[PDB]
Amino acid sequence: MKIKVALLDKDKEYLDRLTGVFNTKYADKLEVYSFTDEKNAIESVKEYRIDVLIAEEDFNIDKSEFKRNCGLAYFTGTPGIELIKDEIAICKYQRVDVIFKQILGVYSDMAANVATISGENDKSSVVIFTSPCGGVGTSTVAAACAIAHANMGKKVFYLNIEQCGTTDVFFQAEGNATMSDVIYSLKSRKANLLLKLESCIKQSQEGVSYFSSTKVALDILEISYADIDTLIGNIQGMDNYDEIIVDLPFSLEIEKLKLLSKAWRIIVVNDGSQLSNYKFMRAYESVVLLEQNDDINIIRNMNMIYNKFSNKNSEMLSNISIKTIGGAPRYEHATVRQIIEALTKMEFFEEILQ
Amino acid sequence: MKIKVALLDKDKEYLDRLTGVFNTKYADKLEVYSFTDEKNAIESVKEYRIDVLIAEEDFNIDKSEFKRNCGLAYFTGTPGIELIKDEIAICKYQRVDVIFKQILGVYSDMAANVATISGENDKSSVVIFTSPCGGVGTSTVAAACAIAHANMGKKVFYLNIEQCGTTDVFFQAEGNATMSDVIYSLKSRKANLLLKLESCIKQSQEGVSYFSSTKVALDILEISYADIDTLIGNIQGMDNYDEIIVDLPFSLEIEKLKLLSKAWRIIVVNDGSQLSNYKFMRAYESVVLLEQNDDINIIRNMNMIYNKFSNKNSEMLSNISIKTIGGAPRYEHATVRQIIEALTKMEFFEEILQ
Ligand SMILES: Nc1ncnc2c1ncn2[C@@H]1O[C@H](COP(=O)(O)OP(=O)(O)OP(=O)(O)O)[C@@H](O)[C@H]1O
Ligand SMILES: Nc1ncnc2c1ncn2[C@@H]1O[C@H](COP(=O)(O)OP(=O)(O)OP(=O)(O)O)[C@@H](O)[C@H]1O
Ligand SMILES: [Cl-]
Ligand SMILES: [Cl-]
Ligand SMILES: [Mg+2]
Ligand SMILES: [Mg+2]
Repeated sequence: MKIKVALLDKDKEYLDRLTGVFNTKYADKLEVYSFTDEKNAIESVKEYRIDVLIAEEDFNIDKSEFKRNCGLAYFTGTPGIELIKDEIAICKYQRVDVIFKQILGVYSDMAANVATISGENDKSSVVIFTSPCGGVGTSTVAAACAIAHANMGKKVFYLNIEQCGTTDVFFQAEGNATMSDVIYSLKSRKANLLLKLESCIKQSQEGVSYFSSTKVALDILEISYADIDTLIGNIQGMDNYDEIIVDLPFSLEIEKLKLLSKAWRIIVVNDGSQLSNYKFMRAYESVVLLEQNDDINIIRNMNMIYNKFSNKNSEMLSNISIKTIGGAPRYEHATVRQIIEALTKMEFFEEILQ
Repeated sequence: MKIKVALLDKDKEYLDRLTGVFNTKYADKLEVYSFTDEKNAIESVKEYRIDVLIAEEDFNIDKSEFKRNCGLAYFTGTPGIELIKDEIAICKYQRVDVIFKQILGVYSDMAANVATISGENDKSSVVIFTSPCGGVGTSTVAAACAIAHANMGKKVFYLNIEQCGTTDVFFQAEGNATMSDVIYSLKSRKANLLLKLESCIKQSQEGVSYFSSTKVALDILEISYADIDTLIGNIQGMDNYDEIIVDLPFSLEIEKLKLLSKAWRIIVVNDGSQLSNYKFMRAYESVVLLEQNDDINIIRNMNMIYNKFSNKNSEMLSNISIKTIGGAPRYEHATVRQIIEALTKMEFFEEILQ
């Protein structure tokens, strides 16, 4: 899929010069149409399905008239100017290769702004850990899984969307960028989104990629459901990760469940206690009822891990339609560090990959 | 504070008959004004600060013109009719005592519709259990506290507002009314609110009053913040309970924190683990920032209970402005029943009362 580019200028010599170079030297990557009339350019966007329009800076382009996902940039003769009328400024007289790369940027930005979670086989798997059973170790098991899969050679991204999430207890890395910066970038309708997001990525000692915790916990209240969807879509859009592991607080809100339903697999953690088992089946019963909604399908994508399971005091749930893939005991007098180390040796984490 | 009542009818004989009886035999409880003109009656509501207007059924009263919290009912000659134009129907020719009691009902309904949590000394104390530390035993400790206080002779109401709340594990009672009925009554702009709410009340074997869990967990998603405030206000409005114990899921949402700030005391539960301690201080830091809002004051009303505290593995937080009132250990191989029994003997539950 080549990028279709429209060029709008009164300098025909310039238009011919670019379209001539682009439709020969870059004909494998681009397909370029040129215009001297604004009305012809705008209606051609819709008709030819153009992905990037670049207009000369004196034009005032209303991008609502495109009637299509299509990026906008302005050509200029003025150096040192990053934006013109809120869009990327492209210097006419730099090297064509540099113009080309700016066009790719404008295309990328436009794609990144409407990214959404994908189930295509060439995108990262999205695995969401969640549980209605408090303190059963869901976050620890998710972190352990990320490490376990990193240990096997997977390129793993770890995303923690809890208000009081403990990302920084589990993973450490140099750098001052946090999830707060990620959120800011997603909310500012601003350019270079995907590069900004990539600059916030840290990498743990064991090779797990992640964003460190927001500077203060209340920051995460700023992220919407649309935003999480766009963020995960954008992480898949980076074409680097095998797997995205998301630690998501469980609840029965319809929008939470629609997000959950976009997971390739849902892993639920449970300790098999009386209150845990009861809580889970309370969740299960209402999920089933809510699966009457077209956009909600959850139970068929869930697998269960028992964690902190007492031989003497816990009991697995029977007669439910959720496969148990594994169990871990309750480690006595253990630190977080120790528990995670013990967990990463659990063979059942491989089952999440297949 | 006597109820001020306005009567609107074209039958002056009838108006005189009632106002004569009411302003003599019921002059201690009521203060009654009568009208034959609609405009005089309506403007008198605002001016005299009338609490209940009763108009003859042929009148069409627009209660938005009252410009005041004031109940509306209709006088009728027709038996077997509960409502007229959406309001309580009052039979003219039943006993005056029965008319009186209907007026009290209309007044009560009107008060119940705008009930809100009170901090007055003659209303039930509102004690909210909440915690950002998952699975530390917050709900168990709240139930244990309710039982402990019942055991001392307190009239205790227990309210559980978790989606997957475990009320029915902790308390059992005969009856088919659940919290679902409570929610329905609060949402239907309908009469006898306080009597409807009272009909849903069950009483545990140990004397704790409560509403059993919603029929399905998703029902509780229907209750708003305004609704919880009105419900608790209405439970205080019943003038029966010393204390209302509320199990409320913690979060940093402003509306959650405004509700929390109406508590007379907030009890936070923590196990002193590394992840628990970390989560709490993440919450604390953002609460402090959010206390810049006028309607949020939380930290100064909090006390901490350590539950499941390991001598070997837990540590209390130092250098914080939250008083620890007590601690409980982690009971080994214990059922819910056993844990609660052991907890109700904790002397520190008395400190919640003083
Ligand atoms: N297998 C295990 N053995 C012993 N302790 C464990 C085990 N797994 C987790 N824990 C401990 O259980 C506690 C809860 O862990 P974690 O914070 O991951 O649970 P959660 O279910 O994610 O909690 P929340 O409900 O707050 O999300 C921590 O103290 C953690 O160290
Ligand atoms: N003092 C105790 N000793 C041993 N186990 C306990 C103790 N208190 C609570 N528990 C157990 O801890 C688990 C969590 O209890 P509970 O459901 O009350 O926690 P919670 O903090 O309310 O959970 P959630 O985070 O889901 O609200 C249950 O298995 C309960 O039996
Ligand atoms: Cl055991
Ligand atoms: Cl110990
Ligand atoms: Mg967690
Ligand atoms: Mg709880």
